[PDB]
Amino acid sequence: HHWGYGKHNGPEHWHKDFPIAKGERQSPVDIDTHTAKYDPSLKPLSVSYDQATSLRILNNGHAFNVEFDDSQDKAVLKGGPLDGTYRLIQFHFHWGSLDGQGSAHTVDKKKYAAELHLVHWNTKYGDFGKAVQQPDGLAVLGIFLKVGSAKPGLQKVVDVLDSIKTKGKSADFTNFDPRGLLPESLDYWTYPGSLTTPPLLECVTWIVLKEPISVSSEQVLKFRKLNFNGEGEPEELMVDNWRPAQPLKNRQIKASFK
Ligand SMILES: [Zn+2]
Repeated sequence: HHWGYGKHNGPEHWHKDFPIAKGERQSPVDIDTHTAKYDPSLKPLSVSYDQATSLRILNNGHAFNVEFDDSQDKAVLKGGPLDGTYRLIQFHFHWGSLDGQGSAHTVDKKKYAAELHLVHWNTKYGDFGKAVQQPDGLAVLGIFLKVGSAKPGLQKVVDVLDSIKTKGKSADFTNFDPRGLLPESLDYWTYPGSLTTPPLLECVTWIVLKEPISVSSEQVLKFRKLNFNGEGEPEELMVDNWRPAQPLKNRQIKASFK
């Protein structure tokens, strides 16, 4: 029927509604660290989030999105493998039912507890909906989360979850600073790919940071308390909302470091 993460509508089924699921530049992938090519021509990333304006947090039935005002160049990504400026539109996570799984990307087959996606769209295309139709329309920064110490900067997000527990719910979420979610180092791997959830459009330049951030066990526990279902529908915990690794096919993963 309609896509999700269960046994009957899970990733294995998406191709029937989204044929691009078996495309040539699908994501996520396993990052083989000994095959990735160091490319010294890649520039350091440039993250400009000082003027970021968060607006709202929404449970869309597959994850929770924090949305930003993208009507101007307030929170932008540039540099790295990118040509042009990409504006931040939303961030969201992928996580597991257990600490040993949850990330979309894997590193030498290692799965992390979660993966943060900061989604950016290429301003040359004028709006997000036009950008998804272009091979270089989106830039997604991916950050792995491992369970260890708490991440102070994530607590504001953890605390509002109770208020968007079910699908369709939203809450005002102003003045959140996404800079509190970055690791210390901006070293990354990059490859051409796609969105990891339907519509799976192949319009993404992935920028995967090498350094994971730490979250506490309690923090991740609160994610697992969200629901996939809408209010007054049988309870389905929002867990394991990650697509498994796809074939690399004819692609090369470049590294910004050695
Ligand atoms: Zn994602």
